[PDB]
Amino acid sequence: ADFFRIETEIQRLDNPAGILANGKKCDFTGACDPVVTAFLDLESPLSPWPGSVAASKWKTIFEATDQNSPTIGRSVIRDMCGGSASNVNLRVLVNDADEIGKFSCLFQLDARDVAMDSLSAQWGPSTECTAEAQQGKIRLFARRRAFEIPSTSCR
Ligand SMILES: [Mn+2]
Ligand SMILES: [Mn+2]
Repeated sequence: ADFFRIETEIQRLDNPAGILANGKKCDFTGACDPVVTAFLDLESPLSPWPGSVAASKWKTIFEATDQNSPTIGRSVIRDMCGGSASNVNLRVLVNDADEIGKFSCLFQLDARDVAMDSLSAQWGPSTECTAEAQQGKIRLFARRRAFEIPSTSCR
């Protein structure tokens, strides 16, 4: 499988205390205003956060006002073209619209994981991402799928 697509879904953020990574409240009369930026790290997945590419260069995928624990439902897509990758890491930053949490959902990419095609690429299990701070207090969940694509479709 020398040409394949990785899609990772940031499923949901849970912040019952409505706090920041520094542990104070996002909003003292309201809830967090979470802004989600993310990036699927193929080149330095086993390195410390942020990995290969700096957070400030990531695309904004989800936004919300006064929802500590929003459902997200949004994908980050990456393609491995012309060779093999053994894992990938969905690096996520969450800010209060100010750091809520830096997360890392590392994902194996063994042969098991990359389906022969898109229709046969079932989502894998929901996985909790690793946070820099507030482990278990501010949680982020995400799942992966991967499937072979034709080379002319690989970005
Ligand atoms: Mn797709
Ligand atoms: Mn707010």
